[PDB]
Amino acid sequence: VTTYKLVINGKTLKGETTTKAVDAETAEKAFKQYANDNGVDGVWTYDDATKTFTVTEH
Amino acid sequence: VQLVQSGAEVKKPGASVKVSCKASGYTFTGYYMHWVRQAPGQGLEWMGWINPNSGGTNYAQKFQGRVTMTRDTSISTAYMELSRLRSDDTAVYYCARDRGYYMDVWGKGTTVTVSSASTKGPSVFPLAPSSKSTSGGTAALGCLVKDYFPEPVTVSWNSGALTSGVHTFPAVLQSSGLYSLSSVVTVPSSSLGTQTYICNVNHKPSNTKVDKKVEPKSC
Amino acid sequence: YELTQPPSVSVSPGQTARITCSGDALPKQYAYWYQQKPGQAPVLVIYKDSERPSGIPERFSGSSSGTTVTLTISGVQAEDEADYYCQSADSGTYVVFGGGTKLTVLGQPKAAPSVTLFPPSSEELQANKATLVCLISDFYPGAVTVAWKADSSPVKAGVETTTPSKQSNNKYAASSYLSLTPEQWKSHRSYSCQVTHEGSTVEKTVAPTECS
Repeated sequence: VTTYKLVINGKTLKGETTTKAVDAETAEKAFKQYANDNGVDGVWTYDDATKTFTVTEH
Repeated sequence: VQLVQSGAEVKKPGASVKVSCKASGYTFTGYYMHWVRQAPGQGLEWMGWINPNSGGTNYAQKFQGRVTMTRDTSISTAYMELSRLRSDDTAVYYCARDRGYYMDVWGKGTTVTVSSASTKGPSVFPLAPSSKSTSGGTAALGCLVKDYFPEPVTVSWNSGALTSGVHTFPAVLQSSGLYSLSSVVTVPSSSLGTQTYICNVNHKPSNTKVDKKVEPKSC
Repeated sequence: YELTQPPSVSVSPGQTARITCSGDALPKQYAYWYQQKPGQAPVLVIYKDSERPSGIPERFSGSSSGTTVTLTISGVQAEDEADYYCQSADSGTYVVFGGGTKLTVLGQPKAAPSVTLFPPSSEELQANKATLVCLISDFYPGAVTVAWKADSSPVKAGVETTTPSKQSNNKYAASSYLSLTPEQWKSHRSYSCQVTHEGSTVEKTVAPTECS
């Protein structure tokens, strides 16, 4: 596994977490669960140069 | 006269645990040894005794069939093994020497922690401003830091710029095995339309570091 | 078989503290008393109803009257603040402990709890969850009980309450959490948290918002 990052750019929740996964697709599912559990409802983008997913509200 | 107990144990539900109690400074076989446990915030619960001379035992009916007390007289040591562990077996387990049935010398206790939880970062929700003291002109607002494991989490407000009137409460351990806590700040009610309030939550075991703006709103 | 002792007793320094322990088997069973301070193992303070271990201060005494035994501390000192447990046996085959009494040696005036109750946030409801948060602070002595109500009806399921913990001002704090489904939260007119301290209750209530 390797480590992926999540940046949350919500209307009121901002910050970060990590997850370890065999690929970005599997990391994304963990991050969607975490964001859903925070009530975030946003647009998802991925930066393969830094292994960062971003979820953005606005 | 001393009772020396073994180190803290970390177990999952369904497992077994064996803890030990080594006696010194008196004749081990001359006195029964009791085991008494105490769950966090709760009272003392007797589990049973052993006669270290004969090996005979007497268990509380609640534990019969799941607890075994034994001893090795050559090393003046008593043992308590508890099987089919459940989360509510989480407790300090004391051995205590019988004087007569009553317990005159107690060990320091061995913690057994039984949990199915794995590392999990918190969800962070606003505790929307509520009237605290009407006469005082203050409001309470906060953040709910929910469903994380393990302890602890660190909370600040406004990145350390807001320190007066902060109260971060000890966490609750939920039946799910996850923790939740709340942090509240008491502020002037007049400030709710003009000052921004952000709680900064850091849960390093999950690499989770989030900031939640607490707006004066319901929807 | 059970031994019954009061959850809490308070006394001012210099007064006589009394803690009772009742049980049907006490008339012909001996009772024992243990003191427990935070972070420590219990310490035997009275045995065989009324005998005092040789290292315990002589202000500790015990007495028996049928189905009730009493631990008496004369001229009580601040250092006597602790939890106290009575202990006996049933046929005399199983050992039983009472539930414990927190003895507070009063160091300041009694203080009722401040209670703040928060409803679930919109974002938690969006996450298909709902947590009500009852924060209880500035109470002294440090013991409360919490009851929750859905409208007028008691609710026991989904309640998690912390032990009380001492604050920097020597008063105490606790918190209680009620977990609901969003449907439960929305289907009631209100929920309430009721905190009882020293025989008096402080209640706060919250209600759902209909968000357009």
